[PDB]
Amino acid sequence: VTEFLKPRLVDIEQVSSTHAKVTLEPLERGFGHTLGNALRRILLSSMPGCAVTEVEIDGVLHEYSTKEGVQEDILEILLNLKGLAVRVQGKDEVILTLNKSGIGPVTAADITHDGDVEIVKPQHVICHLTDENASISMRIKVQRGRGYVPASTRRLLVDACYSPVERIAYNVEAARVEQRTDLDKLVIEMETNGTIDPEEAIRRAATILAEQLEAFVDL
Amino acid sequence: FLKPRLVDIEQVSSTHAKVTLEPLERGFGHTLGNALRRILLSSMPGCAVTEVEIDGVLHEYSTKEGVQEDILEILLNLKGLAVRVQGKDEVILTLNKSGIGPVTAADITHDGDVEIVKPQHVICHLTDENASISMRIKVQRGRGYVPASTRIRPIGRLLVDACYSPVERIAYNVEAARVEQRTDLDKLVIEMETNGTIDPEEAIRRAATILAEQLEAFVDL
Amino acid sequence: EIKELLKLGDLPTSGQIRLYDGRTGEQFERPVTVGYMYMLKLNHLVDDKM
Amino acid sequence: NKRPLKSLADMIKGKQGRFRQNLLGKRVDYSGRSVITVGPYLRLHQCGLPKKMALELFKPFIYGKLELRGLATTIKAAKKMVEREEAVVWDILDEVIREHPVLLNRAPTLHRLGIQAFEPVLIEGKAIQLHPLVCAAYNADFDGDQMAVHVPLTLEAQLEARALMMSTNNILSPANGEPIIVPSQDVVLGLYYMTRDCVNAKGEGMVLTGPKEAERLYRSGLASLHARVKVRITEYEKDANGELVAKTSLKDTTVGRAILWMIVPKGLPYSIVNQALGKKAISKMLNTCYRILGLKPTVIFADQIMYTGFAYAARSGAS
Amino acid sequence: DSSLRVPNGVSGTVIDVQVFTRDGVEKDKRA
Amino acid sequence: KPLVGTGMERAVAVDSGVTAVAKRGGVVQYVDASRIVIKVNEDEMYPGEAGIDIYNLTKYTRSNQNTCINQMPCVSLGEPVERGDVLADGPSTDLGELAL
Amino acid sequence: ARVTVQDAVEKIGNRFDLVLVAARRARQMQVGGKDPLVPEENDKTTVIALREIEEGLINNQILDVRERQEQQEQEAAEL
RNA sequence: GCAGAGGUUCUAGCUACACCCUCUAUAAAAAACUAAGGACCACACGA
Ligand SMILES: [Mg+2]
Repeated sequence: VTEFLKPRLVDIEQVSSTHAKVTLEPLERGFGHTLGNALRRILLSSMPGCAVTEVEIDGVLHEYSTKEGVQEDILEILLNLKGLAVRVQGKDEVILTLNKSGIGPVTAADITHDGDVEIVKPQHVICHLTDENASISMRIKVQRGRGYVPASTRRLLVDACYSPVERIAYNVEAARVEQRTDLDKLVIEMETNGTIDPEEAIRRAATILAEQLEAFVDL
Repeated sequence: FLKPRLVDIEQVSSTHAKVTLEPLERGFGHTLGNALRRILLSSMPGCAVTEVEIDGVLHEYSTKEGVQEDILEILLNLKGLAVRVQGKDEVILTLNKSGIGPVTAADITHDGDVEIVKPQHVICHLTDENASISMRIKVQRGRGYVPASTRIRPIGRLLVDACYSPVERIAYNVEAARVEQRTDLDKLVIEMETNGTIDPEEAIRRAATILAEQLEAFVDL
Repeated sequence: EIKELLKLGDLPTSGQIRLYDGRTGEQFERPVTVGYMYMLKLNHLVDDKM
Repeated sequence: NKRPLKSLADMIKGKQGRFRQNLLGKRVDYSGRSVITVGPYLRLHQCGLPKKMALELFKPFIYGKLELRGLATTIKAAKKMVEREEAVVWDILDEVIREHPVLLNRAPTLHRLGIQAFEPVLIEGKAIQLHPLVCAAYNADFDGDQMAVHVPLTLEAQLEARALMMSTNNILSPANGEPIIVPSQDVVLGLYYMTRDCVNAKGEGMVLTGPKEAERLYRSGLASLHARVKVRITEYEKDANGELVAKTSLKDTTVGRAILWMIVPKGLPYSIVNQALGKKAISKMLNTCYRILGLKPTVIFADQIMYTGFAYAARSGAS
Repeated sequence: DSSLRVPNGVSGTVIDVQVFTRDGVEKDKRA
Repeated sequence: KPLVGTGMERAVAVDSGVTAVAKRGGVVQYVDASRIVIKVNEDEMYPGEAGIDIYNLTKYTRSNQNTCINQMPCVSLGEPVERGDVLADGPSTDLGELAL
Repeated sequence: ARVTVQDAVEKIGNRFDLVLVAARRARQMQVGGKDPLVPEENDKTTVIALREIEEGLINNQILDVRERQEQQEQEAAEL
């Protein structure tokens, strides 16, 4: 009576490394929704990840302001920063500087290493400069958070998307292995900022969920 | 992260209890509560009756003299009794009653392992002086609800729809815990309602085992 | 009279309560109307129509 | 019974006469009826259909496949096998329903779109499942409404049903250019609730990287579905000679309107999802999508918009 | 081979079988 | 029974022939799923040929629309019964109230 | 599998001759031993004919000239 | 396997929509098998 139809991977369509679509055919009735919602919440609200949380402009102190020589407002400048996918080592916090001048876009590859900090998107655009004398420089603060911490709950404060996932949507339709009941067919499409593989991110979320029930496994 | 534990099990009543899990953070509370509730309500191994044979009743819709109600209502009352077994996966319950008086589940000639958790559950009322009903109740374990029309011999055998579901109402509440020194910790209390055939602690533990094993489809231990 | 009858029990006088999703598990905003209405079952069963 | 007895002219004239009863429109084989069911999980190119109905309608096809595969030597043995509903018969049945359209047909076929083709999806049950979008085209309710299913037999019949009668091929009603598969009753309510705004809602004010971040905030529950927040969108326009150019800007909007942006195809502009999105707005949206993107993107967009409307109407709890 | 058969699809259990036989012809064992 | 109704369900059930109303009051000497025996009271019975009332409830019977006309007893042994009272819950009937 | 025949009708701008040509193609595939040029994906003849038309290599002119050539080598078979 | 008969079963089985083998005036070594009929008027109800 304790036996269950454990799912087996059948075809995982590997979209470009920032996107994936993982599905399971067998599973159980009503278990598709359970697993889909559990994974979605568990990796969308609590995941160990690194993201920007606080930015300081050397020449700007108030948000309702803008530097000369940049066509993007600092409101939009922080918008690019919050999407900057960054992976860090055992250090829980590091300050990232972006001392750069001259005419041209400020790609994420121009961020100073400041150790072994890795940027998975060197070509990511942060801001554009159009004046030779114009210089942009800011300090970036990142921490290994455990979910999403909006700026409304707390110097320029930028929304911190610590979790590496960008979008989760599970669709549960019917799959009949052999000729049984209409068992759930969980298909999960996932998009990740790039710090970890979407498959690796789902595996990490499942490890977290099972590791949450270590004492509940009947020894 | 933090590990929930069986901090408390408030057995408020004989049927339904109030289990408590203490250490949980943002999301975990609601996620784990909803997952546990869905696992419990979906697939919990019950021991509901599935097959009844009456001594002298040919089919499901006939009626024997001396019984208050129809045989169909007798079968539907039999489906309502809560019975749990320990050793045998399959057990046959013999009910022999005579004389005027309601036929409660207490008079079932139970075996060593099988025992009725609600002896007051009435099945039928005998009315005539020389009225005797002798039924052989077949009770087997199972998971979920399977009707008698979607399964798999003598004409005298009566099939009652199987109702293998010990739990009937699972409600969970996520509220802040009372840890020694910490914030953003919530406790999950589950107000699970059972017919009495399952222990709430073992029910929660088995549901969690099912959930954990379902996660092993792509994750090693 | 109906409002007073709801107030007699623990149920709210508004007649509609917050419901949590069966799958997602988070409550529906704009609490929905629930109640025990007497609804029949007509003899136009699908079994006859195939 | 003291009634006029039918003559040699009473059977050539009138409703019951040979012409209008047996020549103009005549009863047909390979036909079945049942009440209809919503089944929102379907796509409008397909419909649900009971196993018994697929077994009975496609009996000659099942017999042919059994003879071809040698499961039954003779039609007679194969017919007995179909009666036994042996498991091998269901696997054979799934092969003859892969790309075999059936003509869903409501009884009062007032106009051309009354009968449409569908790829049957084998469902367990006894009620035909009709796609929610095509209910408006069928003028079909879910209150005991029954519609017949006809099975095209020849390659010409199935092929022309697929090419013409498919609900994917019937988006604009013959009466007028306006779309006929427009979100009608419930999905439109879900979209309308989605595309609104509180003047003070949870998670209002912060700037969002894109629709993905809007979905992340809504699902996590830390931002209301409809809160006025500025988002960054990659709006695609085909102002070039068929090439789609990308325009990125911070358009003030709500979270709910940002959710729909990932649903709409690339070509559509953002000005069409930035309103309350009532029935007329959605009709205009679908018409613009058909006139710009084409047919297949319009079909995919209609399916996705139906999915999101139903899902967020369920999440809305609009009691 | 004209025996009465249950229609396809419908099922259930027989509750009673009543037989009416005209006078003159001998009734079978079940009658 | 319907939780919300009109109060005419009892009137419709009693007036219709689906239920087994008690022509004479008394006490239920013997009740069975197929028969109900009513012991008529001394002040409600005729001097001659009164005896006691016997009600043979109709068991599962084929109906015009292929439904079951089932009558289940609504009383137990020794329950007093007055004149014009409901005794058997016919089809779609509960406690003498029309329960469709 | 296929859902719509739009690109096919931009390939064949009739919406009616398309049915005729794909029906002839399906007839060739079923009655004859003709091998579909696009490899099937567990697809029926009536939809693989539309797949063939979609790639543009099969229409009325190519089908007609192909069957004409087959008839030509049918006369030439006996020399 | 196209006009008939026979065969091991079970009266009869020759493609009758129909299932195996033989030949053109002769009957048996052989297992899976079998049947080809059926209107109108009224009532009520559903969309
Ligand atoms: Mg209707």
